[PDB]
Amino acid sequence: MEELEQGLLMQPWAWLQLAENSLLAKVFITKQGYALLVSDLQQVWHEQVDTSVVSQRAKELNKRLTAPPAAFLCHLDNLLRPLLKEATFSCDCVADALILRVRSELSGLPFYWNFHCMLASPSLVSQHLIRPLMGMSLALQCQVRELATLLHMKDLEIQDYQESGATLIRDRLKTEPFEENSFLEQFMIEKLPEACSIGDGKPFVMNLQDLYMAVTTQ
Amino acid sequence: MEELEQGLLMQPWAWLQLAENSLLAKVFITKQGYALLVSDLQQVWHEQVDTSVVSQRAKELNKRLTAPPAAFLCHLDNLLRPLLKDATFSCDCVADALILRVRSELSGLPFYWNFHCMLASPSLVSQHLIRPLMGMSLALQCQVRELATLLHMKDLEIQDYQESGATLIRDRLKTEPFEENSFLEQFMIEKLPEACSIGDGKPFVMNLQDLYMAVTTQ
Amino acid sequence: MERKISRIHLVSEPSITHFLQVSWEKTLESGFVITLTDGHSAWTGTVSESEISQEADDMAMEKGKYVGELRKALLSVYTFNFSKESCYFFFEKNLKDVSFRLGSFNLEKVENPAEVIRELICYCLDTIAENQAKNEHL
Repeated sequence: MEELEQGLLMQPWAWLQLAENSLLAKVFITKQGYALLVSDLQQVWHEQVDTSVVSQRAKELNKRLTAPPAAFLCHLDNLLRPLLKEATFSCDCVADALILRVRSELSGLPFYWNFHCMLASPSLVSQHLIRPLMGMSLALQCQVRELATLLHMKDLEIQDYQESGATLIRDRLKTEPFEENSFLEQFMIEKLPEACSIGDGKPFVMNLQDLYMAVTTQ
Repeated sequence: MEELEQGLLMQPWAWLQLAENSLLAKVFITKQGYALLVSDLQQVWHEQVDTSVVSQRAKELNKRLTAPPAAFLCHLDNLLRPLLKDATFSCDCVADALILRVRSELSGLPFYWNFHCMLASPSLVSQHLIRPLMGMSLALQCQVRELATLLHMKDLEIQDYQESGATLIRDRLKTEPFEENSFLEQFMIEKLPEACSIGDGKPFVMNLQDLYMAVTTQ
Repeated sequence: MERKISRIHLVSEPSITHFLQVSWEKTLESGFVITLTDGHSAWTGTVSESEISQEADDMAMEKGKYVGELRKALLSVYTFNFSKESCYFFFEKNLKDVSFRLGSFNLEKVENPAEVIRELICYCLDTIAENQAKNEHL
């Protein structure tokens, strides 16, 4: 079991195709296995659950026929294998009830699908799906300062500002040396709406995949 | 709106009085109670209880608590800045419930008070420990990209000023050219794995506290 | 052990100061005897735990300071207020964010008011043996 899910870091994150709200979803490319998570910023459902609590609602639409439980998990992730490697989905935060206000159109013919998940158990929502969730910040938390302060100790040999000339570096894109303190008050004025409304997620996903292929591989 | 939980959200991710591994227990005492979000990144506790409801909640959670209700407000108000509330305390991130008691035995009569953090609903779990964490991931990567645009020519300027005039005499401190794309593989798997010590999301608090002050509105 | 006079000054009546001649028996919560006097009338109280030991078990027995509290409470510091009529000695403990009570010393009174005074005169004798004659020895 652990051998199957330890390789989850094979590929970087894949963005959910909604283009409305910044939602993070994972993709698992492995035969006989999948890993789907719904994070709609109002009720993040972690599908890594058991069959005990789910078996009370998932059988309200079946009378004399049965289907494998793994069919759904080995369907969505299987159809994405030859498709990726206007898709707009809507999930407002106000609607707590599980009546999805989705205006998605893919092929014209509607297909019944929604965020079919019950109440998230406290144990399985945070004890196993956050360590890989924090790996995307590991390329940041241990490297935001490594990229910020790096302009300081590399300025020692650039201290020839007196014995070789009197000019600066470029003075054409030259902004402040981007440091820890530079982004503190910068969040107050410009990134405040981002904290209010995250946006769509495009700067949130593709901009971290370049730092994620070997963030915590070993 | 909702200045209590909003003050919780704008309160930087602060270290509550703890005798164990630091948790995301950013206590924000308001003039009308508090909203306490304690998080070990393995479980979510959202103690959003006002100074009135907490008085009766202690009567059903505290084993023995006969203290003036008016004194409770003054005892709490000193924890507006998460530095001290009463010696030090310790959050108990061992099971599904968290305890903030430090136990001695002298049959004495000091003033003792503890925080009882109940379980957080999955809606609150999403709105406080996935959506905000995704928000700070986006903020950190926004901090990283403006560095990347500042990481390709400044890191080469030192090498450009290395031998061109006043040739180096301290060869022991020489450095190699740095670039963002090179850092994606020259350090991620060679030296990082030996220094890759993460755990259960422990690397979160040392750099996302001063930045977390700028989320005042949301 | 012998009833030793620990003189105390009431905040209610500092003029005629009291004398908590407390014969504590190895503790102050599981058996002790307190003979209180103001120097005039002797409330020699062969007290028990049925009057004070419940003060421990009824008012939040936490984990900070109790033995020292009762120990300093029998010397000259809190609002020592002994009731002459009820033979009951009480005082208020003051500390941070809350002011508890500490002692409910219901110190009985014997018929002899000079018992503690005559004991204090044996005390003037040995206290008198506290400076010059064994100065002369050493």
